[PDB]
Amino acid sequence: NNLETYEWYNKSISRDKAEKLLLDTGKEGAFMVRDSRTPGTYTVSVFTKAIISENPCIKHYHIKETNDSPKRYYVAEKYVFDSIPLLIQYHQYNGGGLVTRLRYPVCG
Repeated sequence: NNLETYEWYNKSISRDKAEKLLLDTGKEGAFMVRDSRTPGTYTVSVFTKAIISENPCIKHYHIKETNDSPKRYYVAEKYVFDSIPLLIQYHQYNGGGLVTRLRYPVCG
């Protein structure tokens, strides 16, 4: 379930690389993900060209897990899903409440 198939998912990735890798794209709301640990939560690298100080903008959103039914993973005590793709899917549309949610998943 490494979602190693989502334009946004990035395995073995690090918060440091996803920014650089995401920055390479230059998308507004670029979205990426990186596996972590714990209950099995995944990381989400979201970046959107916009940072007078240091642009573009790349944020790392981790998918928290909450033994639900399924409502397990989530990033903001907002909406917890049974997987990053879904959790990403909802962030790819719903519009979450971050830089710009899954505006555009980015993978390296």
